[PDB]
Amino acid sequence: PTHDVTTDRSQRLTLRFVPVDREATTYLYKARFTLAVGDNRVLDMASTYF
Amino acid sequence: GRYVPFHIQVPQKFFAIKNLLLLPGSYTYEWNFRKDVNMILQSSLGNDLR
Amino acid sequence: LYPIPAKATNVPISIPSRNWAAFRGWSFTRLKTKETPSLGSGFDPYFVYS
Amino acid sequence: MSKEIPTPYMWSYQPQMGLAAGASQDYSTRMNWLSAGPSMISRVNGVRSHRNQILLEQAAVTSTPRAKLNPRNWPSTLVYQEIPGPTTVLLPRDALAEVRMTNSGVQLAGSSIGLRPDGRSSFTPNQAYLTLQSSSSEPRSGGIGTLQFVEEFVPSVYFNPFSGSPGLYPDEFIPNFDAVREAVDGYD
Amino acid sequence: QTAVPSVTQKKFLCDRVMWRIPFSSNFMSMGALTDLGQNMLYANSAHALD
Amino acid sequence: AAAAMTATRLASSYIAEEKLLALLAELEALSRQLAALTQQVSELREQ
Amino acid sequence: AAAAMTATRLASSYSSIIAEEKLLALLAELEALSRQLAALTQQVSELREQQQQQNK
Repeated sequence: PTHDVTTDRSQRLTLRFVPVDREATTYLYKARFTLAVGDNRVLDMASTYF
Repeated sequence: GRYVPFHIQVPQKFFAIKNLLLLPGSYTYEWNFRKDVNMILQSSLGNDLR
Repeated sequence: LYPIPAKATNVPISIPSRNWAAFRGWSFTRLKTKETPSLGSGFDPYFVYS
Repeated sequence: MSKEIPTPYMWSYQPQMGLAAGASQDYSTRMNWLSAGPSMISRVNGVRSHRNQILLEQAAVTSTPRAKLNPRNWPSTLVYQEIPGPTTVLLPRDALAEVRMTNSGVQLAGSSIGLRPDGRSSFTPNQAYLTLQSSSSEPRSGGIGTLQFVEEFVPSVYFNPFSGSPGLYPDEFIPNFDAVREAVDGYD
Repeated sequence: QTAVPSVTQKKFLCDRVMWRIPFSSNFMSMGALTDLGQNMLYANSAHALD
Repeated sequence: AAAAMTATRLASSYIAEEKLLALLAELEALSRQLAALTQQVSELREQ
Repeated sequence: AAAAMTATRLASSYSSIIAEEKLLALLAELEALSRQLAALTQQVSELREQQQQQNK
């Protein structure tokens, strides 16, 4: 297929989100991200390894 | 040997978002890891690791 | 997990009244206690197995 | 030989399957007239005769007439269908213009209906409207919800309850009855 | 030719399996929602198993 | 610093009801064997 | 800081008898059972010595 299986607007392929904060307790390590899928993009949740 | 730097991946296992299809937006994905040595390391002999 | 003491032979269990609206079956197996942490809390200072 | 003022049969809701599960006399709300004189009893009956009179009017006004009460499956014409309006999409890009622009060297950055009126981009005065159907392909027919259960299943007054033709006894008033098999079932 | 009287002792051994007791009439799995998972006795009343 | 923060985890880590029923079960199993001792003695009398 | 926090997290950190007469009563029967088991063994043993002496 040629018409509408891929885009041309020079967009990334494999994003990477740094943690927005962290705790690092004695026996925990909480990390909060701001995972933000932009408009005109339906990401997934299966391909989101840490 | 001891003193082994690591670069593990740790995929996502929770059933509700294991293969969710995330529409565009801005989310706050965050998680809580376990720093306990006895739990995240498997020994063979079974020795207490902690 | 229903505990069974040392050298005990029977495990009497019970459930008070409930609806079994869409029950689907059972499954069971006995686990040695030192090989089972208490996930109901955070890190527990008795799990010494590895 | 019933009293002419029977207690209404309340229907209990089985939320999962979506059908009513049996019935039983209203044994919660009752007036303990056993210590009243003959004068108050005449008023108590007037109250209970007033209740049964309402439930007969409410059932006629609201509930859907049917051959057998508590059917095992409702047709797709009697279950409340959620029908939302068609959705419209303002298509962001243009397929042809972006192809022609890209092939020339420029690098960009940032059967329902093919409506094409004339975010946006400066190199094309073209926009596309996509009007889609937003409702299910087929209507649902499994079981009634809750806002409809309270409408199709107002309590039923039973006059002279068990009188003649045991085949005409309302067996729906049994929690573990089975309509299709016409027999009470259960492993217990 | 100089054997001795003996007594056998059979014993089986399986691991990695969890015993299963399905909740159907014939124990087969002809569907996800069992045959007894829509039986009018279980679906419309509250019992209490032991 | 790790030596200090790890030893904290290191230092952190550290009725007879069903006993009776277990013993009672064993006696009942044993008692059945003593019951089977009857036919052994009876068969002795023959021949 | 490590010290103060340590506490909220650590915070909230984690005998029967049976009637003596019944056990004494049960222990009595086992004593009687042992005596009769011992008594039977003597007769069986004495029975065997009888037969082997007959062979002699």
